[PDB]
Amino acid sequence: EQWIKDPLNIRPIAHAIWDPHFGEGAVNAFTQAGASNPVNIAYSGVYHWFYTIGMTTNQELYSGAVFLLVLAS
Amino acid sequence: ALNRGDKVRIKRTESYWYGDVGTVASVEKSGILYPVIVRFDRVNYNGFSGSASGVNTNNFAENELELVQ
Amino acid sequence: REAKAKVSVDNNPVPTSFEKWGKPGHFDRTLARGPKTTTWIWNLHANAHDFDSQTSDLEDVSRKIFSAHFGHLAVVFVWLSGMYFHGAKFSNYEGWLADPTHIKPSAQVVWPIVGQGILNGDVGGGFHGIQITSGLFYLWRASGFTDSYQLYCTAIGGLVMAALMLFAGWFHYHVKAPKLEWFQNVESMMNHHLAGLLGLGSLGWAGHQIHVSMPINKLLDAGVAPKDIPLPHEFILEPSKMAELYPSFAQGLTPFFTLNWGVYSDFLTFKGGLNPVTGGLWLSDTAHHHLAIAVLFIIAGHMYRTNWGIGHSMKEILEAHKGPFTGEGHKGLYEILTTSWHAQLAINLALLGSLTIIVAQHMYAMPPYPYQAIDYATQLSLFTHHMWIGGFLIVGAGAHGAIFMVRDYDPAKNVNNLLDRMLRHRDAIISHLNWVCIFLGFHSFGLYIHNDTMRALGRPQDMFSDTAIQLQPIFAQWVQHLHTLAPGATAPNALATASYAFGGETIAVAGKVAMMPITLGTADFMVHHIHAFTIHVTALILLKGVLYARSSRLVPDKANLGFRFPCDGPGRGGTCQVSGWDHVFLGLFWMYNSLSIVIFHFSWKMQSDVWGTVSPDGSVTHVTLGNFAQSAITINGWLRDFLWAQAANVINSYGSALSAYGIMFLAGHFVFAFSLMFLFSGRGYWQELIESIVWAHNKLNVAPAIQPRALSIIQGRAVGVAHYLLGGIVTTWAFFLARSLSIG
Amino acid sequence: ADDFANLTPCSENPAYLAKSKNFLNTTNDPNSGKIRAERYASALCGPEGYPHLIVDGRFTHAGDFLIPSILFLYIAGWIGWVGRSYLIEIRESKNPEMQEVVINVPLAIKKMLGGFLWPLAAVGEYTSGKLVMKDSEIPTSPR
Amino acid sequence: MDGSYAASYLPWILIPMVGWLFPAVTMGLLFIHIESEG
Amino acid sequence: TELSGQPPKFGGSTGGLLSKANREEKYAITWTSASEQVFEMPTGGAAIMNEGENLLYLARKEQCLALGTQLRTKFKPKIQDYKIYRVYPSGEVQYLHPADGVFPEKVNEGREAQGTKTRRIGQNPEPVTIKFSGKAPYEV
Amino acid sequence: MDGLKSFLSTAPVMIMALLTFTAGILIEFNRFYPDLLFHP
Amino acid sequence: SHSVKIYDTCIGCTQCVRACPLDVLEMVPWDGCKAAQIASSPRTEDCVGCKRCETACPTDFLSIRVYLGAETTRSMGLAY
Ligand code: CLA
Ligand code: CLA
Ligand code: CLA
Ligand code: CLA
Ligand SMILES: CCCCCCCCCCCCCCCC(=O)OC[C@H](COP(=O)(O)OC[C@@H](O)CO)OC(=O)CCCCCCCCCCCCCCC
Ligand SMILES: CCCCCCCCCCCCCCCC(=O)OC[C@H](COP(=O)(O)OC[C@@H](O)CO)OC(=O)CCCCCCCCCCCCCCC
Ligand SMILES: CC1=C(/C=C/C(C)=C\C=C\C(C)=C\C=C\C=C(C)\C=C\C=C(C)\C=C\C2=C(C)C(=O)CCC2(C)C)C(C)(C)CCC1
Ligand SMILES: CC1=C(/C=C/C(C)=C\C=C/C(C)=C\C=C\C=C(C)\C=C\C=C(C)\C=C\C2=C(C)CCCC2(C)C)C(C)(C)CCC1
Repeated sequence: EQWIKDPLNIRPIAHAIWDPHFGEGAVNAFTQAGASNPVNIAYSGVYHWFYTIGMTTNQELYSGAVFLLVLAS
Repeated sequence: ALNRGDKVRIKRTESYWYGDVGTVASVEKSGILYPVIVRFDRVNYNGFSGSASGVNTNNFAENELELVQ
Repeated sequence: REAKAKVSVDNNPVPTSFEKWGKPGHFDRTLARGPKTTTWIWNLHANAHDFDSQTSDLEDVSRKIFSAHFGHLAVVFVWLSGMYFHGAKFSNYEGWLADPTHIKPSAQVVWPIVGQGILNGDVGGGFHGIQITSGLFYLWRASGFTDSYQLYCTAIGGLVMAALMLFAGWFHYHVKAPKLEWFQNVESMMNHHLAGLLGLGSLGWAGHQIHVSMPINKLLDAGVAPKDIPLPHEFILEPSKMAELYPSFAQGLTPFFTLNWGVYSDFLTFKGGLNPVTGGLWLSDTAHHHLAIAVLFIIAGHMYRTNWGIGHSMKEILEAHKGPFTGEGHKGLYEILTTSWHAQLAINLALLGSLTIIVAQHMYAMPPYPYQAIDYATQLSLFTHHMWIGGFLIVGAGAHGAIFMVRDYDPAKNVNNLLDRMLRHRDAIISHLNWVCIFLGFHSFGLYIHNDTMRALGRPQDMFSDTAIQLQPIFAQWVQHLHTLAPGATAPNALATASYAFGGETIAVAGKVAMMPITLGTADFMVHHIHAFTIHVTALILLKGVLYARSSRLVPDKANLGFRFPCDGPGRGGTCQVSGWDHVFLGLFWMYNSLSIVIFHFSWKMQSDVWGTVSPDGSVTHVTLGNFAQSAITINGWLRDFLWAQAANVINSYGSALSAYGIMFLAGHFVFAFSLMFLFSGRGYWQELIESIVWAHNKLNVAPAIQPRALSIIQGRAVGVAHYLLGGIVTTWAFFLARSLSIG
Repeated sequence: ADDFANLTPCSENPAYLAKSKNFLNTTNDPNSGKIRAERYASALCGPEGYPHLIVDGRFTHAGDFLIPSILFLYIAGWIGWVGRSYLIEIRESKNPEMQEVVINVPLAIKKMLGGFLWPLAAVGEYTSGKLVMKDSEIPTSPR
Repeated sequence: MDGSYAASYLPWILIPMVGWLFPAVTMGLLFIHIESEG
Repeated sequence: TELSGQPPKFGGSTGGLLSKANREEKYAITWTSASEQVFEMPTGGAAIMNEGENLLYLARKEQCLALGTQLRTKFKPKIQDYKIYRVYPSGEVQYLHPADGVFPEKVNEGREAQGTKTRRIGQNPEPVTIKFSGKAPYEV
Repeated sequence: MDGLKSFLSTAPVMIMALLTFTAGILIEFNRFYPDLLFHP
Repeated sequence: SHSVKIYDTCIGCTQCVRACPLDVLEMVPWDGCKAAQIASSPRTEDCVGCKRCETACPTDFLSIRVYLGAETTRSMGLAY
């Protein structure tokens, strides 16, 4: 939702990091793209996909994930 | 019916000289399944790795030979 | 030519002819019948010097070996004379000698064509050529060469000597061929090689240094200029010209015979340090050293019994050495080293390669030739060159140890001697060496991996560094301290330290540093353990190849298969590379790896904590600003601050006199990648491809009578490893040369 | 008319002129750079200043590829034909293999010299000779 | 390590479980299965 | 029955039998020697065979056969009366080599023919013609 | 003698002779007429 | 174990038996060649698969063929 507000400047994030090996330097380095916690930035263009497809909220992506769980089932 | 000196082509498919030409050296008497001794000019593959040449003689049957001269 | 000696020769065993030159393969009965397959060609080169597979006569083999030795000595004489002549009529040795500190040693001029003339860069004094790193000019200045005509005369003498050695080989293989009895005089041969070759050699060289090197260099360093120095023989014609430099000469050789040696303290010194003018060892010290070494070798050349009852029988000495742990001891070793050429070759290759690596290590830190420490390119080049020579000789020692095991090992004559017991606990030896290599690899490379992971995660305090968890090499620091305290205490008469690398003054000549204290820290500890690890792995491969050449639990009849065989089939799970030759093949790669890490360590440490400039303050600014401590502890450090950084000279070398180094850089890369094809594939695929191409030639009747065969498995391996080593070593050659020639 | 609008003749390209003013001498000739700068001003250059070659097939650039192609085709046909006829004459010398390793110098030179007529002897052997061989008379592997 | 996203306590215990408990259990089960009967 | 013969004179080595000889199986080579001789051990190092009967235990059959080839190819009075057996942990002994008291190199009556195909090599059935079966071209 | 000629007529000698002869040809051609990128 | 098959193109030169390092092969009487014998593989459970019998075979492509099968202690050549 933040990425949609300014797609040309905000980098898309794939998911958050949770690694106990991390030190302060690594934490500070990976708190990026306006995130409050360590995070990896997305590099697969799935954000542009979901946006061009018409998805605009987090709840839509969530319901899609749940429905795909049901599809796998 | 083949005699010494008969240039012949090998038809054994699996043979190294299948389609090549070899000269008959001798024909052993009846009873043996492969009596026709054929010598060749091109040596085959036999020999341990790195060896010099190979074997240039083999025994076939009449049915496995096509006659030339 | 008896002279009441033990000489015994055959007056005409081999006739001289040219007909056999027209029969390629005369030495091999399997090749004399003519080629039928392409393999015939390759084997012709493989068994060329394999004299054992050509004849079962040990005498004829010894004769072939002797004449081949003479031929190789003629070849080395030809090469040395080529170097001397190229220094004579194609180098700037005189313009350099007139002013070394402002000119680059050049030689080998390039013909201006197709653009290649760009390689003749300006070296100083208007001379244009390729800067040489062999350090020939420094050696010639140490010898006292003043005029290019003398280099020409040395070249002529070397060519005459080459002709002499060639004639001697022909004469002793065709005319007077010595018998097998004459070669087996190991006591006499040893006495002579100690006294005649080594003793007399160093004695005569000490004499030449005292009469030519020392006086000329004493003047040369004082600024007398070459053209004003009298000729080397004017010092022999005029004794006052020797007494003016060394008043000890005025007393003559009377104090020598009367043991009044201290008088000679004018020219026989023990200074220890370096010459402050040029940055090399004192030639007085080198002459004194050659005198001592000559006396030592002459005294040593008297130990063994020959034709007069006095002396030591090496058989009795070897057999007299046996203990509770080793059974019958060294019994049967005399018979081995007397009836087997490969055992001798293995021992001698091992010791010679070790001596070569020792030469590299002792010349980098104790620069013996004048103005060689100033030149970083020459220093690095000589270091790595002798390093690689030693590594290859050691791998060859392993190869010939295995060859002896397969061919000349006789179990009937090795009953409970040292070799027998080694064969009887080779399992314990190899298992423990396996464990030691694993422990070192975990505890050297693994430490680097730990540092990489800790630094990457932002945890510098968890690293193995001088600033975190220190790995101080305490013992080496203690020994360096002892070296820096030796002059005056544990070395009373020695004026200075043996070398300033252990500590002392930061000796600098001209604007650059010659030799300063080399500090040792956590990164040095880690690199030394990497060295131990790689050396252990290479030695494990070679020693396992030697000890298991005859047999193993997999192949109990391996000896009957020979020294060089690809395998024994895909059975027993797979038995590829079970032979000793394949162990040499793998040990080649691991020797390359070991020596590459050694020379990379040398380059980075010298450039980082030693090499550099010095400003008129005592302060030293090193080449790459001491980045060894904080960067040589991770692999990323070696990738970035050593390989990525210092290869900038090599990649941007286009458009200058060093573009050839970029060319050869890319060429070595290509040859490594090309080797990979021979290393990763198998012969069957290539033989099938050749079958298809042979059909295609049969379509147009271009079929060669010599049937094209794919490279044999062993030959595929040999080609792959040869190209691998060539590519990698040429890559690092170009890299090192360009880098050390673009650092001032 | 306006073909190859991305390229301009080297004389009309300013980068090429600036660089050719400082072209390097190749051989001992001090004018080798000058004569190279004069010879390369003929072709088409790019924005950087180095000439581009045109293998489109037009005869305005017949020297860029057509003429070297013709020359190499002639010479390589010569080499191949002399080698093939040498091997075939070797085939009938009782010991052909050791004459394939040890080169019969007179026969080799006689084959080589008579190679300037390879493109005619080629069609001579193709029309009714030994250039192409029947497939059934060639040894093959199992399918 | 933290997380402004909701249920940030879930990775807290879920990372050791995916990294320690789950692998140890699966490897132990597969090891017992590899070496079964005899 | 009971294998007889004096063990060769040997100081020991680390290449001999392991836990397999007592857990799984072992092998034995017996041979008569015309004199006390020195031979090479298939497990490494030299040993001394006694004059008369010699019994030696080895871990693998190929080791005994290597010793047999060495006995029959490397000594002035060729040792060819050697016998190779297989010993099990229950003490059972299975005579092995030479199978019928005659070396397999030379023909001898009484031997059956096994693994003999009446057809040619290139006359094997195509795999597609025997697929979804538990057999291969060289088995049917 | 005859063996000397047979040695001088071997494969490596002949191949290196032809390669050196062609090397000389090409080197001299590019020496007297250099930088021949294309035919005018 | 490995399979060791023998075909009718056997000439009975006994070389593969001489080359075998584990006594897998035998020379049995036959009537299909001059030597009046043929190769056999009675003791296949001792075959390791070193392909020496094939290496010592003279016929144009081997008359004796070794096919590597289920591995065991004996076939893998283990002394442990
Ligand atoms: C003082 C006597 C003497 C000397 C100096 C040598 C020296 C040498 N021997 Mg020899 N040898 C000797 C006694 C001696 N040997 C005796 C008594 C025997 C019988 C047991 C042998 C049997 C023997 C064998 C079987 C072999 C040698 C070999 C060698 C050479 C190998 C080392 C090398 O390459 O170094 C560096 C090389 C040089 C410095 C080149 C110089 C060579 C010249 C011709 C010899 C020295 C000049 C001569 C003594 C005249 C000096 C007069 C004047 C200068 C004062 C070497 C030059 C090996 C060989 O041939 O290697 C090539 C070899 O195969 N030796
Ligand atoms: C004084 C040292 C010495 C001596 C005299 C010998 C002697 C011998 N060795 Mg040994 N060996 C040595 C050192 C030595 N070696 C070293 C340093 C190594 C490590 C590489 C080995 C490793 C070794 C192996 C693996 C083998 C031998 C073998 C042999 C025997 C056959 C010789 C041969 O192969 O023919 C002639 C040699 C060749 C045809 C090789 C040519 C390949 C060239 C050198 C490529 C290298 C490229 C070049 C250096 C630079 C590139 C140039 C290029 C671009 C044109 C022979 C009696 C063979 C054997 O079976 O022993 C009985 C064998 O298998 N040796
Ligand atoms: C970077 C490439 C590479 C590496 C990783 C190795 C690795 C090794 N080689 Mg090898 N080799 C290589 C290239 C390489 N080789 C090539 C190209 C060749 C062809 C010539 C050979 C041929 C060769 C031979 C002939 C021999 C070796 C030997 C060895 C072993 C040496 C013993 C040791 O150091 O202990 C162990 C060191 C390591 C395992 C390094 C990695 C350690 C990491 C940092 C720790 C990992 C942490 C943890 C376990 C990870 C857990 C993961 C998690 C998901 C569970 C070692 C495992 C020798 C040997 O067997 O030693 C006795 C030996 O004989 N090599
Ligand atoms: C294949 C899909 C997938 C992948 C690759 C990941 C990846 C990751 N997840 Mg996530 N997750 C997924 C689906 C997936 N997730 C789904 C569908 C849900 C909602 C049920 C979640 C809910 C979830 C939570 C609550 C957390 C993660 C977390 C994580 C990280 C550590 C793994 C972990 O501890 O949680 C384990 C994952 C689960 C318990 C959910 C089950 C995953 C799906 C339903 C099954 C996947 C099966 C699939 C076939 C893979 C099998 C392996 C393959 C070889 C066959 C990791 C980067 C942690 C994190 O945030 O890291 C910081 C964590 O806190 N995941
Ligand atoms: C940076 C330098 C690079 C160093 C790399 C060193 C590579 C080491 C490889 C180990 C094998 C070396 C021993 C070879 C000896 C050896 O046995 O090698 C192994 C291989 C043997 O194959 P086989 O086992 O099939 O041979 C058995 C036959 O004898 C059958 O009877 O021989 C070959 O490689 C054939 C190729 C010859 C290539 C012919 C080219 C000749 C080159 C001429 C110029 C020589 C150089 C002159 C000096 C400048
Ligand atoms: C941290 C502080 C502790 C440091 C202690 C380190 C030393 C303890 C281990 C050393 C091994 C002692 C055995 C050799 C002493 C020794 O040779 O004893 C002598 C003995 C043979 O002596 P004999 O009585 O038979 O002498 C008669 C001879 O003339 C005939 O051969 O050799 C053996 O017992 C074979 C065992 C050697 C296998 C051990 C070698 C292991 C390598 C050790 C490498 C570590 C240091 C390497 C640095 C280069
Ligand atoms: C009564 C009837 C009709 C009326 C039909 C009505 C009234 C509605 C029809 C609705 C239909 C036909 C809906 C189809 C929906 C498919 C959906 C919604 C999604 C499929 C998604 C998949 C498979 C995976 C999607 C993924 C997920 C979930 C993501 O979030 C990211 C993208 C992607 C990874 C692709 C009409 C009159 C017409 C014909 C006569 C019968
Ligand atoms: C011109 C042109 C081009 C091209 C084109 C083309 C595409 C062509 C082709 C072609 C083809 C498609 C061909 C094929 C063929 C076939 C064949 C078949 C041939 C061959 C043959 C033979 C038979 C040979 C023989 C010989 C000789 C003659 C000599 C040497 C020796 C030998 C033997 C090799 C380009 C674009 C580039 C450019 C422009 C134009």
